[PDB]
Amino acid sequence: WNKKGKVNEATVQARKEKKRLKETNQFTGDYTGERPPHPWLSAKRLRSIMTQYQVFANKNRLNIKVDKKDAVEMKKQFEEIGAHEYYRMRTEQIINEKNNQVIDQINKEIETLPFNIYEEITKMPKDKIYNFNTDSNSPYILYFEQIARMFDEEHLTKLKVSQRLQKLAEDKLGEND
Amino acid sequence: TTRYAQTKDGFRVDVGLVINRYPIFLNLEKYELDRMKYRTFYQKKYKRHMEIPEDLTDFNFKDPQMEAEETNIDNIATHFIDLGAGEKIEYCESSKYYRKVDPEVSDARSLQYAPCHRTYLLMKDPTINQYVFPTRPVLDREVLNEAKLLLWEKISNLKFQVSHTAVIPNFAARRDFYEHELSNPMNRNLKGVKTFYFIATHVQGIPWINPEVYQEYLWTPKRHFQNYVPKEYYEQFINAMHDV
Amino acid sequence: SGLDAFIQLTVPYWLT
Amino acid sequence: MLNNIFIFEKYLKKNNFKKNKIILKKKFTPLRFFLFLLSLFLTPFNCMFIISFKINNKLEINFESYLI
Amino acid sequence: DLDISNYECWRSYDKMIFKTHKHAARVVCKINLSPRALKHAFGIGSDVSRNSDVSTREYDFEDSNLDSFLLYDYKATTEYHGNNDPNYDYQNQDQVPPKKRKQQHPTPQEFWESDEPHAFRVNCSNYADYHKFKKWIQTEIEKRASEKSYEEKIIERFGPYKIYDQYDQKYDLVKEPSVFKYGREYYLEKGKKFSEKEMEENPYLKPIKPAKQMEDKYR
Ligand SMILES: [Mg+2]
Repeated sequence: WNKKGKVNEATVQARKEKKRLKETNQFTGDYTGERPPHPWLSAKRLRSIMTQYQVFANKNRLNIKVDKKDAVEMKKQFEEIGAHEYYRMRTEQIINEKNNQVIDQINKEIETLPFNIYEEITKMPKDKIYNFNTDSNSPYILYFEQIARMFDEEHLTKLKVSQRLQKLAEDKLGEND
Repeated sequence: TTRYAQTKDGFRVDVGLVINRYPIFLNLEKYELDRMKYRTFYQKKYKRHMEIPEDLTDFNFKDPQMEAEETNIDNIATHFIDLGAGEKIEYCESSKYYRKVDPEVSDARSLQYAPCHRTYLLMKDPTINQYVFPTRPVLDREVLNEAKLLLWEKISNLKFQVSHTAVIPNFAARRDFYEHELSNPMNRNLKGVKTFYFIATHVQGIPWINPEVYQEYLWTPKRHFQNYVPKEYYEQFINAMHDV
Repeated sequence: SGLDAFIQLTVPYWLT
Repeated sequence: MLNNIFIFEKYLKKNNFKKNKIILKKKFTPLRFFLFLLSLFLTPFNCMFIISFKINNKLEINFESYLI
Repeated sequence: DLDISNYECWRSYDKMIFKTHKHAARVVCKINLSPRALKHAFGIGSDVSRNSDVSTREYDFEDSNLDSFLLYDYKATTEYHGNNDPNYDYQNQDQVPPKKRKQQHPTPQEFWESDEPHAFRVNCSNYADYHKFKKWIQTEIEKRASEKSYEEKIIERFGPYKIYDQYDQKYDLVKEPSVFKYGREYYLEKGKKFSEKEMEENPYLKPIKPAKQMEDKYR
């Protein structure tokens, strides 16, 4: 014996508030609780981004043509470069299989424990499982002086350095550097 | 009131460890480098990807390795000093910086035995001349992660810095029982021994282990893990190992 | 539409 | 070969999470949310074209392109 | 108007399209194909980073016009639909509610080897010639079906996949670092070298000679 359920006013307002707010926006400014960014960023530096990203969105296949001679070489280059990588990539797929088997063996055995420690392992605090902090050991740090010299260009390194100042500006991990 | 930890199957359990040090020499192939010439070249012609402005390239930058290594005494202290005309030749081993580490050595006693590949250390038993990782049993009251530290302060005595990322064990094995410990009245009702191993990573130190407990500690990578230990011990972990 | 519509909305406020 | 390095750092967390697949799952405010995408146009390891809705999202990115 | 002659595509593994959510990109078209052709005419698809519960394996292609692509399968396996029930009939045939009815679906490894067609969904960048991108594949598959499998070719070039697992074999270390081999030196334009100022202004250019294990008389 069960009857229909009536509506909550919460579902009502959300249906209506949107239509008030499709025209407006919630992202635009301190309407949202928003702190300013790292002051290394400036009004002019965003225009440096905008003025050139405005250029990238306006690109197409019709603003551009390419010579066939450049194209035919591009096959053998990126085909064989990829061929080395398919060999590399398909290994990880094979590797991760055997890695996951090892996890499956133990999870069968974790049941085969006493009462005390079996509580903790199942009921661990997520703070310990939630460690995504860096270390002195990170392959971007450990191999930095090597990798800085292995590339063909400084620009492709500048792809890394300018990338971090952004992410450092996001999590606010940069300060007065 | 001592009782070693036991299962419903009845087996005994031992905390165990595996420790490593990240390799130092990266073997970047050409095809991973060949791009970095090509994809920049074809970009300059046609420019089908976002390029950077100039106002973002004004900041100050530091090499994290340059300034931090010139203060590390392990980096600073060079074992083998000689003289020369004015400037002098020197050398350091047992350090982590990549130049001073040599591409060709044989010192399995040292960390630098194979900088290309990663390696894991092993330990001989006083009972048997066989290489195994460190182990110890656990009481009915103690905890694996607690017992993990009881082993740690035992062999290390805070001479050896290591990070402990893993809290849940990564391996598990099932051995046949010892011959020596058959005398122990505890183990005869247990009928089995398991080894839930954890993994940790070397930092900013130098290996030292109390010769009282274990002696003659060596390194090896995944592949030459064959030689130093039998096959039944080999097949357990190698599915999970990493030859970087 | 798409990513291009954040950018006329979010950015031009924080320029000032 | 860097792709072959992160297999370890990702492996150990499979044991910590008891999962076969791991993603870092950040969620950003608007300004932060755009700059994280500027990062991703300008990686040396990946050339990208990005697609999205008008609303920020819990992004699900691999650690490989992650860095600080 | 489509002409494969001047048109040229291939496969890539880092030049990609990026999504923030599964359905942010519009399904530009649909392609019906046996998966068995792809693995035989093309590489095995990489893992999924964008379509989490939907698909099982992606693909990343490119164009003469520098236009990226994607392919994937849409809810074709039990990984979304869930495993099959051996107790549920699958022959009741609309006696229970049709909304409650559930068809049987294939496992992936059974699915990928099948000759049966399946709609593969496409995503693109802005304004590519995806209509050309179809017949390229659809014709290219007609060739590579009879020719040869893609994996077996790479075993002939690079050998089988080497994981270093086997006790019976005896493997060989590697000792040469690629640092001292490679630098910007190789990848400069020929007939040129670094300015000796630039050589010193940029410390990164300064070559290194590998440290030498010097004789232990002197400690
Ligand atoms: Mg009731």
